[PDB]
Amino acid sequence: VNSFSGYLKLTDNVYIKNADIVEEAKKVKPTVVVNAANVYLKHGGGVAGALNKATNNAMQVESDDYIATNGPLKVGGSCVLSGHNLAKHCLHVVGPNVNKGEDIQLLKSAYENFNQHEVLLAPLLSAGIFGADPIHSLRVCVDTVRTNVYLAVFDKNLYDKLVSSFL
Ligand SMILES: O=C(NCc1c(C(=O)O)[nH]c2ccccc12)c1ccc2[nH]cnc2c1
Repeated sequence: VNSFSGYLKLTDNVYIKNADIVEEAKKVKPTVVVNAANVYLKHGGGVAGALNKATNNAMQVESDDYIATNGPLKVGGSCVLSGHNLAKHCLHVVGPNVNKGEDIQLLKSAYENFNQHEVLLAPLLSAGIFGADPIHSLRVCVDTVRTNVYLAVFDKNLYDKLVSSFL
């Protein structure tokens, strides 16, 4: 038993809700919140900009130190950093950005990072400003992640299309 509320159960291990991941993160304090990161951990917009703002820019400060030490992530890769006031940990995961021409097949590799964590609150990778089809992203998520994933979908209209079209 865990503290996530109001989710619709899609599969054995995947759950979905219409929620603001920032507000869901502040209420659950999950062990892991997933950020929709880029390779530079520059948290300017989308989910990353929203999570970072909610940390009063502490996520960005920590991220800049991480990059200065380690260099950029790989597309499809991840790193674990602090969750600040939102979670114990933040798993920064880089899905491919279609608006940069990145190979969509890397979306499966990105979701594989979730399997290193028993339970996660997460957005749909490569959705939103990353330019992928969220329905495709949901299918890859379901077919790749084996751990328990609670997907927060900000847009109510999108949440309805994802549910109604889910196979
Ligand atoms: O961009 C936001 N959500 C869209 C999105 C999804 C999704 O919802 O499936 N997946 C993504 C992956 C990368 C980038 C963006 C997305 C977002 C979320 C909460 C906010 N709170 C204030 N602004 C906000 C913006």
